[PDB]
Amino acid sequence: KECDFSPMLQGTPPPIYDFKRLVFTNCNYNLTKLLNLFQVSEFSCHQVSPSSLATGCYSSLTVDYFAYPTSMSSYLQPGFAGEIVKFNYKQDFSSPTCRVLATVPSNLTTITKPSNYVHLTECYKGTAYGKNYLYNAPGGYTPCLSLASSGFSSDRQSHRQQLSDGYLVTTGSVYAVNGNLQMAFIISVQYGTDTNSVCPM
Amino acid sequence: TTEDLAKTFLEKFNYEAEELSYQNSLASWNYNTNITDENIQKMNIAGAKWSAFYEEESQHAKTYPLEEIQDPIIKRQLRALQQSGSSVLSADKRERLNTILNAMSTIYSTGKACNPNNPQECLLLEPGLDDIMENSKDYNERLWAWEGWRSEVGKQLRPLYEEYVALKNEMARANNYEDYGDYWRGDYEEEWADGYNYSRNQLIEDVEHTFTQIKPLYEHLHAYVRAKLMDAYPSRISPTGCLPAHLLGDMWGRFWTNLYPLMVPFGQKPNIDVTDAMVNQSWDARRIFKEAEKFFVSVGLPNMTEGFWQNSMLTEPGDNRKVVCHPTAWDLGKHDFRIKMCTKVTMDDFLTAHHEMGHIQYDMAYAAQPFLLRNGANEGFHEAVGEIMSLSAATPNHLKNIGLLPPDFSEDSETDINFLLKQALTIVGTLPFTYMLEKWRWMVFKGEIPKEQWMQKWWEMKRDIVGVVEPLPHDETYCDPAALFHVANDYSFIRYYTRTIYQFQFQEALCQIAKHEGPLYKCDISNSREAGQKLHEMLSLGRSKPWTFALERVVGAKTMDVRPLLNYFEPLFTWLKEQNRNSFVGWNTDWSP
Ligand SMILES: *[C@@H]1O[C@H](CO)[C@@H](O)[C@H](O)[C@H]1NC(C)=O
Ligand SMILES: *[C@@H]1O[C@H](CO)[C@@H](O)[C@H](O)[C@H]1NC(C)=O
Repeated sequence: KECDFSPMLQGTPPPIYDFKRLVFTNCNYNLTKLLNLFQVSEFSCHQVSPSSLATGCYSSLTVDYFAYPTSMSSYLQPGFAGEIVKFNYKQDFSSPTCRVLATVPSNLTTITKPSNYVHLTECYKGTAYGKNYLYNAPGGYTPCLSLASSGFSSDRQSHRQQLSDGYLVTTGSVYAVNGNLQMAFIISVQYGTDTNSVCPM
Repeated sequence: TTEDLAKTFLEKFNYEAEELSYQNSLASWNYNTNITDENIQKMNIAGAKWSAFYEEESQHAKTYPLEEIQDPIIKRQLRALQQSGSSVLSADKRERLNTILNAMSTIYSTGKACNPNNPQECLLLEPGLDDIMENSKDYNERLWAWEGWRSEVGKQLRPLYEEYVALKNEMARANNYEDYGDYWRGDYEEEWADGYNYSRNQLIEDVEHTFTQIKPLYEHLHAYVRAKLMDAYPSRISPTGCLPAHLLGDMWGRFWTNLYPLMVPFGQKPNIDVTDAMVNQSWDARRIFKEAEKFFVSVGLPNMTEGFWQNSMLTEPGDNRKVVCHPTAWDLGKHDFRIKMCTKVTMDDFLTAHHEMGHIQYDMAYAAQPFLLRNGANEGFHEAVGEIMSLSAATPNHLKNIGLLPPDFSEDSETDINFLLKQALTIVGTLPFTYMLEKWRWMVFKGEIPKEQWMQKWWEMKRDIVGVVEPLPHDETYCDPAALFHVANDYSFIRYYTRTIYQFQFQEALCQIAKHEGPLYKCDISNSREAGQKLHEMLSLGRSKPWTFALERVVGAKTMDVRPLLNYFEPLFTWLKEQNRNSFVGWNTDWSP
């Protein structure tokens, strides 16, 4: 059974803070064809090699895909503590991982280009004593997902939700898409327990 | 308990102010980046709403009296709101004061002085008169440029300045203040602390006590400057008298930096300049800021944010866009930090990058504080923090490490004196002037100097304190102080004094932590994370603790101290004493003008 890669090929790709996670188990994967479906720009793997990513069978294959420009790749680098890591996505390095950048050619009309790129700059709990910043857990989601779900229209737009003892604020920055759409994948392979059935085609 | 009714009010106000000040800051940034006709109108529209909201909230904040709130943070936030200024007079007095201020500002900004010999030489202060007063060696040209500015603009400002003093004194006395000088000195007041209190009357004592210790070094510097200015204007300066006011290097003699070419100590050793080395290595305007960020990271401070690189304007736009060339660091609001600069490949811009990025690093530190407490400890801290970075960045060791100097470079002991003397012409050459000016204003606001002794007391003080004599007699129809930008634009001037005292108080304190051996002027705090943690601990406080406490967090003392400033200029003091053996140190007040 070929692994279903249709969801990333259909519809508008999600933003980084609302990344789409798909878990593949017990299927045959051909990541080379998917890479050929895009214009690959960057490929950096930690605790694993790209040759050892195409080959080798894994218990589980988790793909966290989102829309991401190439210019902000350096901000996703491990160790750098910035807005992306603090409030959008912290890559989990407990297991071997791969960060893959790509570029969708204009001929691929099955994917709709969003108006802009959106990432969270602030997500904090506000009392009267100041600000208490909430930081993302490694691999988890942001606490401001429900509030940010409404979306952002302009640059640095803020959403506020009242709490029992203060409020919760989230902020979004907006930059428009110019050129062929670029999108990023975080691929994590699990060796732990359940059958190395995620095998190459 | 009314403290909990204050907490909810502060919670609402914090969010409303955060959402309303950001739009005003963004409008100002848009206007300053693209100067058009729509942008200025939007800037004014956005600035009116913020002012109206702030006035409404300040009026509402008086509902909670301060004598029953026990939380120091809540009381500190409430005091800033309840402090009311010009919104206490009548409507007629308020609009009269606004009109007087606008008229003074537009008279200063649109004033012309014309050559007494050439009737077609009416020059503005900014492009032409400044050029004459900073790039000339002719006694008569400088004299006419000085007198024309003092007589064409400073003569029609006195009637306005006389009503301004009364109108501001009325406003100050309508707010439980002795005078407008007490209102201005109130920026250094700290109350309700255990031992970290500071009275408004203590600022005068501290300023005078520091000036008393500063005086000898300034006397030696003034003696050297006078002895070297004789050779440029023969038979014009007395060997024992003051210095004429029109030969000091600018319109007002605020800085003596423009006199350096006339008094270079050692003319055979050229000062360190790395513009050619930066050109040879193909340094664009982005690598300068990358290296500044690297230097800031090397001491344990955070990186620059993602939006800093996307939204800042580090280069002049080429598509006919009109911009303001002044370099500034902008705290736009919701964790948005920007820098506006027209970067050129030069050493001066290399230092300006560090100076303006120190401000941004300061703004990153207190971003997790309430809206009202998101400032420096006082008005002198925010500029003193940005100067130690520039002090560390220009050291020969740093320039060798970054790669702008050959690895075999050997530090001469004669270029050190040149650097120190050029440093002690903007720093030590402005401390008297600044102080003198403020003193005059304070007395003028206190009523000690009657309206019929303003010019007499002004020139008597400038002869006694600064050591500078007038070129021509000036009766009581001019307003000489009003000819300076800050006096005509109603700006406090003491922040330039304390700034120069904190600046060397921090640098020394961070240089003992960094384990530096040798003179203080050669100290570099790079590659020292321990010295960065100590600075960040004070930076993160913001305006949430009394500035005495914040100062003690770094330097270990609560009071302003001038000993580090004298320790910085010790080799130059020794050299000046050595060179002044065959001359007279000191001046004579009422002698040859
Ligand atoms: C700053 O960014 C650089 C990338 O140029 C990175 O190597 C470094 O670890 C970062 N430091 C901090 C404190 O974020
Ligand atoms: C000023 O320039 C910006 C971009 O450089 C542009 O978006 C804006 O429209 C310009 N101002 C006006 C009034 O058109």
